[PDB]
Amino acid sequence: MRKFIIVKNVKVDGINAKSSDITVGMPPATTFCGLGETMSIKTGIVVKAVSYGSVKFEVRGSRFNTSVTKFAWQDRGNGGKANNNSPIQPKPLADGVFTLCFEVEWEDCAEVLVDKVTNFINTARIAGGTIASFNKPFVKVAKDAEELASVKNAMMPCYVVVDCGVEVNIFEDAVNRKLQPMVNGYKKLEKIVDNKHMRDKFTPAYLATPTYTMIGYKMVSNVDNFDQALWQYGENTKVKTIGGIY
Amino acid sequence: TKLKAPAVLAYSRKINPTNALMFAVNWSDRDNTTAVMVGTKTVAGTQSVRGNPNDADKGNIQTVNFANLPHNKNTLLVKYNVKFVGDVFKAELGGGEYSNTLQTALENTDFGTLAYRYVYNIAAGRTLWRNRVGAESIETVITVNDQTFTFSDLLVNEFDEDVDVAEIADMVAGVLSGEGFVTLKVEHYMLLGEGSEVFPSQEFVENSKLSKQLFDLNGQAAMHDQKIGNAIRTIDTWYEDATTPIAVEPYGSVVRNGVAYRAGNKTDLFTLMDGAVNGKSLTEEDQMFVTANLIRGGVFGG
Amino acid sequence: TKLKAPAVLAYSRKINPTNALMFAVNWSDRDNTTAVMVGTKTVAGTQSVRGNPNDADKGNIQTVNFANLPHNKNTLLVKYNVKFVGDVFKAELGGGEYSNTLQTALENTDFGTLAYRYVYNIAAGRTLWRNRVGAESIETVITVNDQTFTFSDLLVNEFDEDVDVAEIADMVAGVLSGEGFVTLKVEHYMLLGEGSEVFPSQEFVENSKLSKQLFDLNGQAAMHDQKIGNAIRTIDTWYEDATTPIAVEPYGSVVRNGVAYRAGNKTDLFTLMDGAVNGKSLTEEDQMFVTANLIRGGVFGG
Amino acid sequence: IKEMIEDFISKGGLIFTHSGRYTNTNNSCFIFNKNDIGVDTKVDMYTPKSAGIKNEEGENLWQVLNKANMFYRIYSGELGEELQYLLKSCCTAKEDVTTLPQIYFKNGEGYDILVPIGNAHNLISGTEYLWEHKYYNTFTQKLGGSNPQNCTHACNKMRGGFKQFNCTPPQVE
DNA sequence: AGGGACAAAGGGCTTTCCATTTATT
Repeated sequence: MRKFIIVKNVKVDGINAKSSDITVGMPPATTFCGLGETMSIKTGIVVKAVSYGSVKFEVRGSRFNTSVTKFAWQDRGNGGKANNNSPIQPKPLADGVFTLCFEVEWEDCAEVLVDKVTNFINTARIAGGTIASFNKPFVKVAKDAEELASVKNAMMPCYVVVDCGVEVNIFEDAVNRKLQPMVNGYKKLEKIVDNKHMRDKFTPAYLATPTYTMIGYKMVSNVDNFDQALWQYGENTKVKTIGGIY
Repeated sequence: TKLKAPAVLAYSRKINPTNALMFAVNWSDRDNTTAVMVGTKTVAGTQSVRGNPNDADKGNIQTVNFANLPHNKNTLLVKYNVKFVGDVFKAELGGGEYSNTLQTALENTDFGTLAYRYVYNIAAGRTLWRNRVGAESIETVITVNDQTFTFSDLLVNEFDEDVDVAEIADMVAGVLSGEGFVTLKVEHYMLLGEGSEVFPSQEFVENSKLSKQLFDLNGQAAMHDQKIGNAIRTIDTWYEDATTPIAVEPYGSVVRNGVAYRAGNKTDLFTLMDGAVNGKSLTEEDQMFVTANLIRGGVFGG
Repeated sequence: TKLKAPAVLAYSRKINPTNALMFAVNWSDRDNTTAVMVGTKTVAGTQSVRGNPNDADKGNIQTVNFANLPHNKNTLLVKYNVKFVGDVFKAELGGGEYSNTLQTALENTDFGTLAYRYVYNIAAGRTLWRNRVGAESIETVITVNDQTFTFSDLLVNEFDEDVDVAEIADMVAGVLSGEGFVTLKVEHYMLLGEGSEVFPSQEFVENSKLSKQLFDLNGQAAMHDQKIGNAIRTIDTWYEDATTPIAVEPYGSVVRNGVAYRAGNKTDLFTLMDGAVNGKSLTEEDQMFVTANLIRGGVFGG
Repeated sequence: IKEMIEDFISKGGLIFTHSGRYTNTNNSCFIFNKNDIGVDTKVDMYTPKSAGIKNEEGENLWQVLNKANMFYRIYSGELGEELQYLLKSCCTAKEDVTTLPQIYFKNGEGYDILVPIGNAHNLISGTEYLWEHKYYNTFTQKLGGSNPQNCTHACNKMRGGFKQFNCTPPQVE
């Protein structure tokens, strides 16, 4: 029996929006499925799926030009040049209010699960941001598709992300079908042989490149089956929808 | 010993502020929290730039943004949160032994002074910078762990002792020494006048329409969070020929003025952090400076 | 010797006026304030250009804005507030080596002569610029820190000597010679006549359906705040062949006449500022010219 | 074009289709892929200080090598082995990990630390396609700073900046 | 037993190369 926990109106401030070199905007789904794995390591709750909405989102800067963050001198041997500003490398920022929904199995009491979620939300960061204000989570139980509608409509103000699939490539599909991409996995290229600069020293390392797909932002109360609004790992270094391609 | 630094060290940010908001209220009734929206005006002036005296008879048309208080209210309200997170000695990258021999050599510092100055920068209203200048009477309200405090007037420049700040400082220093977090919600009330000008943060943008752009969330004026985090880290009074407190930087650099104070005389971070590892005993102030840099965080390349 | 100015220098405003408001009251009843709202009318006159004499028979149609006093009231009321901020020598952008050695050369200037004229431009009624023409009697009321002063008739082109302007100038010069701020509240009453025309500030618009758009705050006729501040600093009578006062500006240029009075004859700000740093002795009358430019603000960088 | 090929190989002279100089300038990590080169795949090239040589028209090696699919024409070997061997000796691997993001990923019963790097074909194809096909929801961003002569020849030749997709979602009123 | 030589690793300063094609709402 599956259980759901829903956090509403999570204010995140200072999200670095550069998901890839050609996409600047919402953070992709891989961030939100990495967040569930982070919760599984830190707390102990096993999470197999994650859905997410977007109440508000705004990339700071003007319309066609994003703003640049200032840089400070943070390197050994930069004493001579320290009085002058800095070299500047690109990274944009964005501000938004999100809604999160997990899919856990707990098989225990429901009055300690909310406390275990709340002990984690005060610590973690949503894509390098700062969590300012969030509502208290609540536990939802669904059995079949008729009882699943409850957990779907629970989070009413929302804009969930559903899969759409690629026809030939992202450029022609974006021009013709009017869709905007999202990275949903990475393809590895060459193994790093010297692991004295990694942060694990034991895990094998690979150089990788992003691989894209196309998405659609949809009203959550206008989705037939809720399983097309979920995301999970599984495939070769890739994430995918539970309910297939919408 | 004779051990050298790794290529990259990385420490997270232990002091997390949020972006503040701006409201217009009254000194009597502080409940009508009306938002302060950002407008757009066009202004006709003269050029008057250095040199180019040939073009000193023409005018230049400039489009800017502005944010003023309405003529019915005379009080500015600033709201934000500040979170202090402990465990300041755990490394993110390049840990090894370099971090352990520094942790065991910096476990006898003075966290009380650092916590007191970190709270007193919030308490004195140093996070305002143009909003503080011109205001008649400021009033700060701090809500930490269902114990509400209120301050009246402090001196920004000098760290004067008082019994109100010491309780919150002792609460913060217990978090920064052990493990855990503490969040405090800060509100600032400023008495300016009917129809005065408030000052949000200005963008580093290349827009072709506006000469000046202000930061806003859904139209309402606001300040950047990384802008606000600079005032908390203004505790550095231990550099050579110290006159005014500066921000905590590894080289002690103020690029706005164009000078670097701490760098160039074997007093910066990358000399003291090697001397502390290699057995040399430090003074009470440059033991605090390194720890203040760790609380600030950052990466450190080779 | 011969130190160059830094590439980034910036000076903030030291005089902060607010955007004025217009009301309609009677002359013998100073409390029945009503708003002067802005309306729109359509006019059907003829057209005439210094070209196209062939089209001197087609009446063009224009859509303009207007604002007038009602027919039961005959006195226009203008309300605003002026703030004077001290510490006029501290640079925002740019550090020392230049501003610090300019402060020690501009230390002994005559702040009384500047602070007399800055208040005399408010007391005489130069801050109106079109409502002054065609007025039987003007009356200005200035309120500062629970003290009220009333001025009836003052010459505008001549800086006369009296006993009540000097009571405010000694307060303003104390702020401008030190630190702090002071607030003046100014109300102007002019007796124009019933049904007369009032003159707000126009607005810069791009290809609007209106041929003339006036400034408005919630539908009430107002004046621009940077238009108010231009009348205050019209104190400059020290250029070559001086006849009438002009605004304080680094080239002394007015865009209406199309001429720069101070530029082109080694008399402008940037030539005078560089000479005073290097050790040359300034004249007793242009020391107040350079000091008035730091109160105005701007960009002085290479 | 042998007189320009030997001049480029007398310099540093690397040819890649996947690098990390598009993320951080201080990277110097270059990857050439064998399974991705096709009939329209455009590659990039790096030398110190972006030093080049003209061909009495105003074109360097990068402007020649991308026009009319010349890189595949030397690469497939239809211009002989005189230039194909020199082209194959040009594109080598250069592996660096500093100043790059390192994230974990969940593989089958274990984790995998991996480093995302940039794609050279995607940037150039994206800018040169969206402009001609009139797509006006983009971010124009130039990289390299005041001296773009430090990252790539493609940085230097087109200073107008690459185009990035806007991915701002709609919001609840 | 200890200054002096033998040669390295950081570090300031000084070059150095180097060029597009702007609409969008």
